[PDB]
Amino acid sequence: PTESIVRFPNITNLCPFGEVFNATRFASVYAWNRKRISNCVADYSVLYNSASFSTFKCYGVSPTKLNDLCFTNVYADSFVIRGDEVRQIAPGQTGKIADYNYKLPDDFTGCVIAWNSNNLDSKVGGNYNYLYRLFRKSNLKPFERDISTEIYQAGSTPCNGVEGFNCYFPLQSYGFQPTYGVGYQPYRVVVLSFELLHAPATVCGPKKSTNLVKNKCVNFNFNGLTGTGVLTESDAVRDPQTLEILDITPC
Amino acid sequence: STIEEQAKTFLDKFNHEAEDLFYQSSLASWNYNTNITEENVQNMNNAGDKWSAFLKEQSTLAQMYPLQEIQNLTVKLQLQALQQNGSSVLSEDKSKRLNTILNTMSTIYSTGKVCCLLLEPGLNEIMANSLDYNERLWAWESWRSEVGKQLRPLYEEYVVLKNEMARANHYEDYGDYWRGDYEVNGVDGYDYSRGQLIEDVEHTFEEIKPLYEHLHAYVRAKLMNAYPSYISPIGCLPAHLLGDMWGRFWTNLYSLTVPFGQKPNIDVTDAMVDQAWDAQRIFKEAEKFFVSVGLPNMTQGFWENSMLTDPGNVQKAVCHPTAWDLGKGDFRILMCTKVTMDDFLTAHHEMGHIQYDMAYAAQPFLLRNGANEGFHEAVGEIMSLSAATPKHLKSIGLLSPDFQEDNETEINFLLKQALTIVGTLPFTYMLEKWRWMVFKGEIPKDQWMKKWWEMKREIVGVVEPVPHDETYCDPASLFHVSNDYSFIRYYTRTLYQFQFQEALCQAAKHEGPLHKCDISNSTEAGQKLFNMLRLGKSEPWTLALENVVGAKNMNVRPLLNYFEPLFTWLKDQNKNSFVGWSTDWSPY
Ligand SMILES: *[C@@H]1O[C@H](CO)[C@@H](O)[C@H](O)[C@H]1NC(C)=O
Ligand SMILES: *[C@@H]1O[C@H](CO)[C@@H](O)[C@H](O)[C@H]1NC(C)=O
Ligand SMILES: *[C@@H]1O[C@H](CO)[C@@H](O)[C@H](O)[C@H]1NC(C)=O
Ligand SMILES: *[C@@H]1O[C@H](CO)[C@@H](O)[C@H](O)[C@H]1NC(C)=O
Ligand SMILES: *[C@@H]1O[C@H](CO)[C@@H](O)[C@H](O)[C@H]1NC(C)=O
Ligand SMILES: *[C@@H]1O[C@H](CO)[C@@H](O)[C@H](O)[C@H]1NC(C)=O
Ligand SMILES: *[C@@H]1O[C@H](CO)[C@@H](O)[C@H](O)[C@H]1NC(C)=O
Ligand SMILES: *[C@@H]1O[C@H](CO)[C@@H](O)[C@H](O)[C@H]1NC(C)=O
Ligand SMILES: [Zn+2]
Repeated sequence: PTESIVRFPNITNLCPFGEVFNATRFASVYAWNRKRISNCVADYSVLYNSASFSTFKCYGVSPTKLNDLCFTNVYADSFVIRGDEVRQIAPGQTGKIADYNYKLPDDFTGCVIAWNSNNLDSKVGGNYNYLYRLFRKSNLKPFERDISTEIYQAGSTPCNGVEGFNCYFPLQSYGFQPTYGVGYQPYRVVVLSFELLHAPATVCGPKKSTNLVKNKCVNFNFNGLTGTGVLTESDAVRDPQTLEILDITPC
Repeated sequence: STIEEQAKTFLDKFNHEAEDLFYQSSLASWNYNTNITEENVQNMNNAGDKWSAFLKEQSTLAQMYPLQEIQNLTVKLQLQALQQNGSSVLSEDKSKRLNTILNTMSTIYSTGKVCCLLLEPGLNEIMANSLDYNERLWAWESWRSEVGKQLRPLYEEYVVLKNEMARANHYEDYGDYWRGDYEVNGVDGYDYSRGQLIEDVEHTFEEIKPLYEHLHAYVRAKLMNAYPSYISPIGCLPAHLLGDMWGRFWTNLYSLTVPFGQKPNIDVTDAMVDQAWDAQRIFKEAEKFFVSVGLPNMTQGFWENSMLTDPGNVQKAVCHPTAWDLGKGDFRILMCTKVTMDDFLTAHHEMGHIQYDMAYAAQPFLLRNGANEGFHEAVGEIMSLSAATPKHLKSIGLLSPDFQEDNETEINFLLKQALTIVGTLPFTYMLEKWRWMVFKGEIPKDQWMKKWWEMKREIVGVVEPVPHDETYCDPASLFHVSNDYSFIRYYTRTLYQFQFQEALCQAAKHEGPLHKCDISNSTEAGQKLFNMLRLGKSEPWTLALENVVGAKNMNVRPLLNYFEPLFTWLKDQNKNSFVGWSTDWSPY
């Protein structure tokens, strides 16, 4: 353990988190919008320390450690919900939002961010542009999206696409006004999901790569996996900068 | 599928959009009340019509689901509330006639001249401060002749139409329809019946008869000193000498009958003015009280949305004190606060109403109400009882740090509060009993006034100065009778109030008399109260009553325990004077 070398792919592209967090309009919860972010270096420290977020909870990853790792892909899903339903955006929950609108798997590996947005999208007289699904035939498999507006039938007799007795319109509208309580005021939510695979990593935290050494017992850290042992040119790690396979021998 | 599931889906669809229409109508009403103008009236009326039409349509839709199939006892409650077909059973012509009768009654009562000398403040000040026999008799008889005489045939037609409408809804009478509020079915060991409320009021009134007899004898003896030649030692109090037009409360009699007139009462108006309270600090103190008990804070929008002082000269506003529950997490208070003790106590009371509204906000829309009609004022009022004590005023900096209280002031305070609390129970009981008998059909149309005055003589101990024939309709003069309002809520409110006060005072481990008791800085009392507050209307009022007092039915023993030192002093004072009255004696 004479020295320590760390090697990440060289990326100098600032990651586009402004295009997700700072957006003119957010989509309704029943049909949320998903953005894939890749080939970027993500500074998660400013995101955590912006201190304007009501809720910042990371599930399955330490909030400080995720600053410095490598991930194959990141997905960001954004919508607007009511103040009291933000607690339903978490694995294992149940309600109107979780059952029919946005269902998260139990083995979640991402961070949920939510901040109050009563200044932007709530006006006197009501803001009836934000809807949510109220009736559905069955629950939602994790990360499933439904935009159908078919008439929901509760009784035995079918109805040919007309509202009436025992036939309802599935979607119902949030009404937003500035005088509402805190529980009913709008909240903007962004969910970040980190996906890992055997494919080469693309999104990585900010760290400076150093020159590699050989034939000496040094501590190595490649793409977030750390070990110790002599690196020999050829239990075997492929460094990302030059794509050379290296053997690790205990010292 | 099964009828239960269809009912659940229908209720889930209704609660949404019911909350929305209710919020819009309530906001329109608030805008009108805080800022009166021609334009706002149209918005208020439009929103009211929209909400009413929606409610009628949803009732018609809810009529489909048969109530036998549902077996949830909460879905069934919401459906029972929603399928209230009510007055629509009447024919269109009959409904038009009934609404015309009600509007004519309200119009004739609102504008009544005995001249020029309207009811308010022209006749109230005469009836409350004249101190002259002839003037009071003239005002009393003139108001009777001008208003009650003209309401006889309208009231008769009102009786017949309302009785037929109530019989149409599978009820025996209209009085039974009123008594249907105090009725819980389907729960074993907690059930109640409408035929139980006709009793359980006679019993509790038989319990407090001696205390009222002693108070009446004391008042008559102290009142013969004035009006020397118009009152008899054995007999009844003449009707117009009770300090009010109807004699509902006896408060105005206080200036005549004080036991120890030398000792002033506790009054902190000058203490408030000296420290320059800013009409907002009063609500800060109320919030401090309710926080110290253990109940939560006030919402952030309560302080900015609500208006707590008179808007000014440019903007006119009606500001009778009111607590507003607009829904969607919106709570407000309408008050024209001034620096007086009365405003301090009423701020406590309205803050109590708001604190009651916050508790059951999680319940569905149809179940956001007090357990019955008497639970809500009583919860509002025990807060003022706790806030009026000399200990509580002493803990704040407004009362003097070194205050020594003598039992003379205890007697003054007890008598002052008793002239209002137990002075109105016989009147409420007699009025509601007469209305129940009239609706039932026991009193023929030719014997209304004879039975009314016979009951006044026998139950209340009040006799008329001049005889009234059958053309007169005295009970129709009261605001509640002519404007279609129930009156048994004021009998049960005091009983529930004193039961709750005793339970909360015993839970907070207090020693001594009940009237010096205070529940601040007591978390267990607050928790016991909050357990009952959070139920809403979901559970039967008997169970909600048991969660605090520990007894299923209402009891009058705590009311007498509150007024025990006064009762002993009254017995000592009246050991010499006559107790009781003779029906035979009449002023003429
Ligand atoms: C979004 O806007 C805020 C406000 O100007 C800014 O401070 C922030 O850097 C922007 N981007 C992100 C990712 O928050
Ligand atoms: C960055 O990494 C790539 C990997 O193929 C390499 O070709 C290149 O020389 C490195 N340096 C710069 C400045 O791009
Ligand atoms: C009250 O209503 C009038 C309508 O003529 C309006 O001009 C005024 O601004 C209102 N007062 C408020 C909003 O405080
Ligand atoms: C009645 O239905 C509600 C849901 O609507 C449920 O929470 C409750 O447990 C049901 N009551 C009983 C006794 O099962
Ligand atoms: C409403 O009217 C219908 C008419 O068919 C009647 O059957 C029903 O009992 C009424 N609802 C009541 C009395 O609650
Ligand atoms: C909530 O109540 C506590 C209890 O004293 C108080 O310290 C705090 O300031 C209150 N907060 C709000 C927002 O009212
Ligand atoms: C109560 O007040 C009366 C008033 O005269 C007084 O005589 C008496 O000493 C006081 N105390 C008791 C215990 O009666
Ligand atoms: C309640 O507690 C406060 C907290 O200091 C104290 O100032 C006050 O005197 C107490 N009052 C009573 C009646 O216990
Ligand atoms: Zn009240």
